[PDB]
Amino acid sequence: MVSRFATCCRALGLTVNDRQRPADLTAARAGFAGLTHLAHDQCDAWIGLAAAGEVTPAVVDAVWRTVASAGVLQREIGLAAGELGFTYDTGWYLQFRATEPDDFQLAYAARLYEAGEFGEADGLVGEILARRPGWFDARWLQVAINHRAQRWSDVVRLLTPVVTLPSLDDVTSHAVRTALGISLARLGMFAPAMSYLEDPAGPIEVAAVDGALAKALTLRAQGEDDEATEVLQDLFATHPENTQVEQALLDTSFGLVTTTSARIEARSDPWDPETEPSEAE
Repeated sequence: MVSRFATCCRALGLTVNDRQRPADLTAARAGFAGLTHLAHDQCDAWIGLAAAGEVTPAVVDAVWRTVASAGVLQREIGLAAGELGFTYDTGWYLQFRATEPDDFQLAYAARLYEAGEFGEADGLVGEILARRPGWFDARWLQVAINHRAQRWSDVVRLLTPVVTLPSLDDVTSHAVRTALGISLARLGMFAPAMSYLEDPAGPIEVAAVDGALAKALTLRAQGEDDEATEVLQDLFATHPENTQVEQALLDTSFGLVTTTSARIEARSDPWDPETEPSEAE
């Protein structure tokens, strides 16, 4: 098992026992996959498979399931901490690197909320934030959970003290400002939204697209129809296969559906937008 693990790690391009080779991620994926049949309960085999690029719900599930043994094989082969890790999607703009149990916990929380298990997700992230309240990754995971549940007021509340933090990098800043802009617009707070969305460009392509779309829909809500159209045309010309952008551009009466904090708070199930009363109700 240990020899196989070392060999699979070397296929990732990691130095092991002072030997290194060029990475072959196709081979690393197949290698670690096979190793999960031998060592089904070894977290490091699953971490390796994810590290090689197979970051599926099944793999994230398995990493979590086997988390007791995180780092056991790593230590057997003498890998320094942080060398073996994988990239996981938060579900909103950002991808994070996972190397430690708490990262695995967040990746699993991401998996859970995407699968509709919002309460379990929120509980796992909250557990972390009780210990690590300043840890950006966990703060963002909470925001992403609330986003998927369409809890716009929570997103704004949570991001209010984040958007002013010093030493946020350009990527993080772009995600935060885009998320806060969108969420404000979803609360009908259009002029506030525009403070963030007026220039939606940034390093995260998907955030630049969402930011521009929300910018257009915000302008439309403010009666700036021709400006909205220009925004949407510029956006559609650069993203001609984007059917969401197409919908908004072709139907000049399509608007952003908005709500309020009070309506959100009145849900009978906090995680289910279907239980949210409409403006009429």
